[PDB]
Amino acid sequence: GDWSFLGNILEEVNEHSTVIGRVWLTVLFIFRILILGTAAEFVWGDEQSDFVCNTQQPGCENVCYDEAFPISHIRLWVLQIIFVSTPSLVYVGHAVHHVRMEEKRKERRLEGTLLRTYVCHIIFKTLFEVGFIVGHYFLYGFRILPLYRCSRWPCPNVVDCFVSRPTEKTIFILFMLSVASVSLFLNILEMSHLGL
Amino acid sequence: GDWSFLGNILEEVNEHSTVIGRVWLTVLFIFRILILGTAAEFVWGDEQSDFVCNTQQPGCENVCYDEAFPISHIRLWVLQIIFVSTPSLVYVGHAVHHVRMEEKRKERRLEGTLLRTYVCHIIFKTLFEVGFIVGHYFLYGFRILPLYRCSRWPCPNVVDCFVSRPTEKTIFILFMLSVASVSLFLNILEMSHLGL
Repeated sequence: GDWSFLGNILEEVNEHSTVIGRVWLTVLFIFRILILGTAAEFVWGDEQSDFVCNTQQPGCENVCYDEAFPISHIRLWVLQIIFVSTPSLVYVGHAVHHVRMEEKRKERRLEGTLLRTYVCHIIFKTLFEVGFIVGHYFLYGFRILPLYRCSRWPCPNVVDCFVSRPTEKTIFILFMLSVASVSLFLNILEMSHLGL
Repeated sequence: GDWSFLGNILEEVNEHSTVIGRVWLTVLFIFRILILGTAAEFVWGDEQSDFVCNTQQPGCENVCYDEAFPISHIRLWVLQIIFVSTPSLVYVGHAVHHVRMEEKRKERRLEGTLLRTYVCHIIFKTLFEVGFIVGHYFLYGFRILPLYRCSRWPCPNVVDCFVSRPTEKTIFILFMLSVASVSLFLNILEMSHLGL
């Protein structure tokens, strides 16, 4: 996973953001992207290969892994990162559009419409963070148990399947939840600081 | 299985029985013992070796075969044969005891106490036949289905196990039931013929 493109564009908008937005962005780079690439990706690497079911039924392990894990937590966190970063991109686009307009108009900072855009970007970041948190909760909760019982066809009756590294995965699930909540708190502080 | 001993003793009591008792004994030799040794024993030969369960759990097939088949039908029919033959042995013992007494008393047929003994032997044969029929019914019924579902420990949840030769076994179960019922009818005819 090469995050160079997103990185370069978000460090562009480091220069154009509040101090609390610079903290938010540093958190995104260090506690989410870096963790994902240096730790979480390896934890989930053998998610299906080490998933085992007590059965001689061909196909059962496939369908039971798929039912237990409709989308891997790591893919969900990738999507979360991209969607929470998208409003920053929108804002920096608006800002650069104004810089190029000012240059052109001459040929021919957080005030006015850039403030409304910044506040909206904060709002959307907050809502997307909340949405991904809630979705994670309803999909998986915040704990992976070792045992998963499966009755999906072709599995005969109910079969016992065993998850890879449930405890390490639980630790990283809770870590990512905490990081997301810190991000939410930072966004709240941004709104308060702007208001006051 | 060597039935020579029992055979010789029951062909001793061929000579001392009614015509209907000679028919009963011929039925015992031909339709029960001979069938058991020339046919049924081979049908049940691979009862556990070809019994298969859809599981990777060590021990499960053992406990599931044992729960499905607490006692093989062939062992049950062996016991049935011996118990229904036992009263004939008692009667012939009484008769030979009287023959040896008469010989001794000289040194020094179905009348009197031999009639009471013969009738009692018929009664006990009837009751044992009925008891084994009823026991067979309650234990297994009169049909072996291919699928047996098992939840005995160590089996995880419910496992699907598959029986060897369920249809051939059902055919022989019904055949042996019919032969037993014919034997019952013969005993009833014996009692009627003696009464009339």
